[PDB]
Amino acid sequence: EHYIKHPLQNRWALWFFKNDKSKTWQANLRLISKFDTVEDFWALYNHIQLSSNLMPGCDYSLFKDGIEPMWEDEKNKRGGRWLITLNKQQRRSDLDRFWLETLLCLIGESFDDYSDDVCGAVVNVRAKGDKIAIWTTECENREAVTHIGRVYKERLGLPPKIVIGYQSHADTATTKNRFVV
Amino acid sequence: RIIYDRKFLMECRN
Ligand SMILES: C[n+]1cn([C@@H]2O[C@H](COP(=O)(O)OP(=O)(O)OP(=O)(O)O)[C@@H](O)[C@H]2O)c2cc(N)[nH]c(=O)c21
Repeated sequence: EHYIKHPLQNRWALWFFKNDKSKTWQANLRLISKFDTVEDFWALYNHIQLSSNLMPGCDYSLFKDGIEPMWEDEKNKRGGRWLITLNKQQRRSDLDRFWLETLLCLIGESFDDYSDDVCGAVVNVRAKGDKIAIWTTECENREAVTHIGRVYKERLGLPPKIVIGYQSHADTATTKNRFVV
Repeated sequence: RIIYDRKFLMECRN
């Protein structure tokens, strides 16, 4: 305890996406690093670019080790995402703050029992508008999905005027909201 | 079940 790192409930992997139209979507997805302690998280976060600084067309994804940050994964294919859409003003005011909060919600296991329903999260840096999402494992788990949206919204400090939607990945890959908070 | 407070995790950043 004067010398032991603070362990996380999960080992997490940080992924980076840079668009290269000559490659398949999946091939553009590169593992940055894995970590399983609070100290090791900050070490990685402190040395990497803020999302607000990435070239447009890039993502970060943070996923539980063993879960690939893509629809296709077993843990993702029946799942969906809580989506925060940001406008261009929010890149400045909210993107990096919201992304770090989302990271801390994941590594700290902030959704009680339903943190096991969390797969990971992704930040899309886009010229038309940035997005942050939390991916959950099963769009049919009404109580899980719904408790996660609620706590997450509180964590981001979004006002009651803002409404966020949950979309299944089935729909996204073929988008309507299954739930809002 | 290992849970961490936002305030605890922030205190660790340096
Ligand atoms: C999360 N995702 C994105 N994509 C590809 O990326 C395209 C762009 O998706 P995405 O990065 O999530 O969002 P964007 O703002 O860039 O584009 P959009 O207009 O589709 O919302 C999408 O249509 C797919 O062709 C994927 C392709 C896959 N085979 N598996 C994915 O999980 C996956």
